[PDB]
Amino acid sequence: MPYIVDVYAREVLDSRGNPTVEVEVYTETGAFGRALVPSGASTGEYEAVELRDGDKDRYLGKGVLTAVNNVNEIIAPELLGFDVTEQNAIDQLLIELDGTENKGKLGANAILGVSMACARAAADFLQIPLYQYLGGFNSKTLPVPMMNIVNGGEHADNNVDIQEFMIMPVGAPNFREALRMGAQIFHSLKSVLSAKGLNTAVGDEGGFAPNLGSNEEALQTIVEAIEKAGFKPGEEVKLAMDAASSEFYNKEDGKYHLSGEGVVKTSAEMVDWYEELVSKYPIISIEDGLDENDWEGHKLLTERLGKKVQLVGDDLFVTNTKKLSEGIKNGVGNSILIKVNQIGTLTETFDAIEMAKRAGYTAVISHRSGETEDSTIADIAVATNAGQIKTGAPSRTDRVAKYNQLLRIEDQLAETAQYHGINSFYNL
Amino acid sequence: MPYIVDVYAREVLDSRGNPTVEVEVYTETGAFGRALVPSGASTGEYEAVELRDGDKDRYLGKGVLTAVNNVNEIIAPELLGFDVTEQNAIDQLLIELDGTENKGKLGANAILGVSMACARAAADFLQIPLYQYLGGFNSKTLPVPMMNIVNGGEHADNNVDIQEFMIMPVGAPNFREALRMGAQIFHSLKSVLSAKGLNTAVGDEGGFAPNLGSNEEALQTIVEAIEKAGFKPGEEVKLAMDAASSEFYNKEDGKYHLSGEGVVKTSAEMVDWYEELVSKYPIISIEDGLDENDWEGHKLLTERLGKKVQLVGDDLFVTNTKKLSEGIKNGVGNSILIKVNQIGTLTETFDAIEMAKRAGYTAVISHRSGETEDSTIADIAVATNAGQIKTGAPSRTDRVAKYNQLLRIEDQLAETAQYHGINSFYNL
Amino acid sequence: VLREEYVEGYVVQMWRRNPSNAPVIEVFTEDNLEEGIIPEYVTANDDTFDRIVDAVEFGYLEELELV
Amino acid sequence: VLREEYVEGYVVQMWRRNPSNAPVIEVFTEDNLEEGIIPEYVTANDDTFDRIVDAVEFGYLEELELV
Ligand SMILES: [Mg+2]
Ligand SMILES: [Mg+2]
Repeated sequence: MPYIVDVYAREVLDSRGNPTVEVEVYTETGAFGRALVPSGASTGEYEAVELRDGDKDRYLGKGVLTAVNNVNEIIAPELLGFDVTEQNAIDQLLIELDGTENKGKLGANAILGVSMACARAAADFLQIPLYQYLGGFNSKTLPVPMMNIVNGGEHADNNVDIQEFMIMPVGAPNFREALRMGAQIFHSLKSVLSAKGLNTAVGDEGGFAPNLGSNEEALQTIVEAIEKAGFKPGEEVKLAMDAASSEFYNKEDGKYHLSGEGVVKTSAEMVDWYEELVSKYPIISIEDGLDENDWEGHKLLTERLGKKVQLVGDDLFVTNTKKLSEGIKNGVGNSILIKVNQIGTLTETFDAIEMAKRAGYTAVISHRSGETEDSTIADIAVATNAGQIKTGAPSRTDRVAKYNQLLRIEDQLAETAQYHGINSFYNL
Repeated sequence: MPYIVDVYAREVLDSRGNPTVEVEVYTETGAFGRALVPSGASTGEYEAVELRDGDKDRYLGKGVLTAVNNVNEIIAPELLGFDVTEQNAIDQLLIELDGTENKGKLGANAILGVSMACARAAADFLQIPLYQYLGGFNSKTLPVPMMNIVNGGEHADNNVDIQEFMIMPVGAPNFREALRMGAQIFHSLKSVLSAKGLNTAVGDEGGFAPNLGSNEEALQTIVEAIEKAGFKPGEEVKLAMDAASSEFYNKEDGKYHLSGEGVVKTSAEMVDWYEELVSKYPIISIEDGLDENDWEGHKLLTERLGKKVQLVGDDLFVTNTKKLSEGIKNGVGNSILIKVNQIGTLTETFDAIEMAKRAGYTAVISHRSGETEDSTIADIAVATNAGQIKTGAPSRTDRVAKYNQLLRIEDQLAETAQYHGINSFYNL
Repeated sequence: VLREEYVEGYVVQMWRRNPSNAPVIEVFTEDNLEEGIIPEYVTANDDTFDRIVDAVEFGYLEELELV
Repeated sequence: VLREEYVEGYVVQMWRRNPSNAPVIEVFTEDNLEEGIIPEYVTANDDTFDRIVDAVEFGYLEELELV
């Protein structure tokens, strides 16, 4: 009965004025879906690459014609008269139309837009909410927001070598208090940085970017702001890092060049530095602590700390049906990094989360550092019981669209909505 | 819109002539649910006990009046005008009506009947299949049947000390071939046992019960039947055991009395015996290998074999919100045993499977050795991706109702239905 | 007829030979003793007949629902 | 009036004192400069005003949706 009659993509402008692609799916009965095609970055080679025009004269390589023609003239004639409540058949049909492994024929963005519009239309046809269409009836556990607070490294001009510092409010009863706590910690940190006499302007992903001297100064300032906000660190507010150690790894000699501290550390001294930082400050998660071509040091790191600090890895578990299952076998790291708009459909996302739940890992919903978003990721973070979402975005009107979409789920689950808190750290 | 107007339980007779209790739930729009109240055993003390009349003059303690009055006069006046597509609110309301921990006020069977009738009515109202109401859209992976083949110990009069031997066809492409393989292995074993000149009558849970001499003779005969059926053991057809070591454990001295072999083994010799049986025969699962009061030997067993043989444990992880989380912390065994009609509602089942998926364990859907069934367990085994179901039943007309209910799911998932096979042994 | 062989809810009645003709095996239920289902044998020997008997027990043929 | 303090999509306008009266803080959007939302302060100092300003940035008040 709910057969698809029209799949149609168009070009609209965002708040930034950049052109975005918008996929719509009509039915016979009048159900309606709508999803945004991402326009992000195409880093990596062993995963699904995103396809733009690449025209630097047209928005620095974010062209839309080759992304909208592939939807209107190839994908659309193969989806007439097809039933819309059959998500797995559509996700197999789109991959068979693509043909290659890295989705390089249609782009990994044009497939994801259709495969979420055809899942927002089926939730409109059945008159159930989208987090119950994707996840059953017992999908009621909102994730823990990872909220970028201080930038450094490539994103700023300062002597901070770690790229991103994050806070993770785990001592809150429900999601709304977990968001209010972060809203107060940002004000306390702006007060502290204005007391020191620094720049308090909002940087890239929402965090600040002051002129600091070392990593230890930043970890002093953030913990001092958490204490002045009124909360106890290590019990209610944890921290996290995104080290981005590939940026200061010199390949020719295999030594890490910490430009902030001016000290060249070898691959056995970085783990000794991370042990000191975990022993002094309440870090609970480290992202890309060592380069992915440093197996002799990475196997050391995953057992010196891997029982009390979460260690995620993106290119170590790069999103493919063969390469993500490679680092599972030798057992390095204890958490993987689900990136939805680099992974393809909605079937491969829920298989890649399940294969990480089996092998004892922990999924962290994330995104590449320049993509836009959409608002369906807040339903995938509830329906899969992922546990941690990374609420960063390149602009404020996408960040607030993450926040409101996760707050309009708790208001439907009124007497029922759980929250992880510290129970997401089961393997620590 | 779909408000409940009538909850009503009655008494009907099965194929055995025993009285069974049948719960029905009506709606306003005309949706309809129907579930069977179990009438099993109440073993254990730290879990939810089932409540009958206990009258030995009325079907040896399977009375129905105290199970149908609790539904018709207590549970039913609290569920008028309530919305039927809200499963979590109903499962919290029933526990608040119960009050105690072991469900001993209403019985753990009268709550489960209502909490599955109110989930088969909601799947009828939304016009979706029941394995997608409970599990999302990506619930497509049928479990591996564990099929009881040779009984021993308490269930028969022979010198076999292990209670139940099982076969697990893991080399099949889909579920229908996995059932056909077992259908041929039973014929080959009946041929072998008739060649030896033994009794080939069907025993308790569906398996045979011949007059054998030792455990090694049974493990020779089953492997010889697998080879004569045409299949390769260890690659396509595994085995399993249910040791039931509590039956021959003498408590006063702490020594195991193997009455079959006539040898009294201590707690360090049983693990040496299990290593020999795993090294000679393709056992992949051992159930209750040591008694639950033998921690000094059980901690030995869970590391001598726990990386290549699944070790389930029922009373070690007895179904409660506190006691099932006790054996997780010290880390004994690597699989738990979900028993649905001893655990209560449908919310606590899907939480107890999720807490086992987090801590690296493996769920095995099972049942107490004397309960009847219902046919909704075949939808819980698909919707949770449990992986192993135990298709035994006290009578044939319940066993075939398990088989047909798992075969009418593969015929709806026609081009989509997965199968575990050997991929369910991820922690080995 | 040949080897009626009453089983639980069914009968597996190999026919009469209908002279100079190969016999066939059919599975009937308790009523309706004239419909017949062919269980896709290859030879209809005694061993094939025993295979069909032990397949009606345990409750799986590929040809009938077997309630 | 006192400290208009233009922010991105809103204005946080503490009123005039309306002499011998405690001032109040209200959050208006760009249009509709006469409706006003009370953000549930306790004192309406300068520090409370800066708290409301830094709460309109980062996009969470408990009183308004903040599109
Ligand atoms: Mg991180
Ligand atoms: Mg990132």
